[PDB]
Amino acid sequence: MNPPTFSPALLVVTEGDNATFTCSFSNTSESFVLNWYRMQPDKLAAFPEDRSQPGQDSRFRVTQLPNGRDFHMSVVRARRNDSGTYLCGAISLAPKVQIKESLRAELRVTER
Ligand SMILES: [Cl-]
Ligand SMILES: [Cl-]
Repeated sequence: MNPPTFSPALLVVTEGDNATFTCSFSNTSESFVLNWYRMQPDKLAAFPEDRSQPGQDSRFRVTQLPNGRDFHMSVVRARRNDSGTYLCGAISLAPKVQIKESLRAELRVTER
């Protein structure tokens, strides 16, 4: 498995705006999960949507775009406190279980 890429490296938005990173990942034929983390990593959202646990309400979304390779990692109503660094991590579920991380990207949320 190849690592995913995560862009843009720096995203600056105003508080109250949405913010969207793009994770790009070229899969093999094997099952995978793509996690979005805020960086100890904190998992914000995943693709596919997790069906092993009950649904959760969230400002964070991961969506696979129709080209399959790109994924939007979005925050709604960004707050000053959302400023920080983030990454996406691909987990191969076969033939070997492994995680490969993108480089980090920074979100800067500026005052209104
Ligand atoms: Cl990257
Ligand atoms: Cl899904």
